[PDB]
Amino acid sequence: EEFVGDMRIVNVNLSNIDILKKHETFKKYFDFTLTGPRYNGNIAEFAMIWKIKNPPLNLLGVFFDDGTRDDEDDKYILEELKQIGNGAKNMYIFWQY
Amino acid sequence: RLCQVDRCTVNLTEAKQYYRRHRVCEVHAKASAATVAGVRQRFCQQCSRFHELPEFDEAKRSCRRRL
Ligand SMILES: [Zn+2]
Ligand SMILES: [Zn+2]
Ligand SMILES: [Zn+2]
Repeated sequence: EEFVGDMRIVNVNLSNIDILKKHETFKKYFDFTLTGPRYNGNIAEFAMIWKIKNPPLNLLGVFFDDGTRDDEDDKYILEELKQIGNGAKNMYIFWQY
Repeated sequence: RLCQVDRCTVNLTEAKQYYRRHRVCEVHAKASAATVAGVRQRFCQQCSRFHELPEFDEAKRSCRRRL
């Protein structure tokens, strides 16, 4: 398993983003109306809004399951997001195919 | 009158669902202070709610509670 401090990096593969609409855990945090992969600055409904910078082809989103962090569009590429967990126990990275 | 900040006339209808749900616009969610119901408050990042400034240490984005 991949770790940054007490935070586990968890890669999740999905056949499409629509699968997360029925995921008991993730469904409240995604904004399914948004174009391009987002990360969350906090834990609240629809919180995954911050545009990940220069995302790879298949990145669908990032969810930090705890903590708060800097919340800005087109600032952090995926590799940098791994460094701003700030108390998240898991960083879920959602991929297609 | 959807953003909780007194006199904020931002149309939250067209904002992301997060802002519509928490009755705060993007700028007011990030302001170090704003007048909410006549009181200097800050939008707590960790709580997604306005608190009075005494509930924060200095310029911290989240209140003193360690969640
Ligand atoms: Zn909420
Ligand atoms: Zn406002
Ligand atoms: Zn708070």
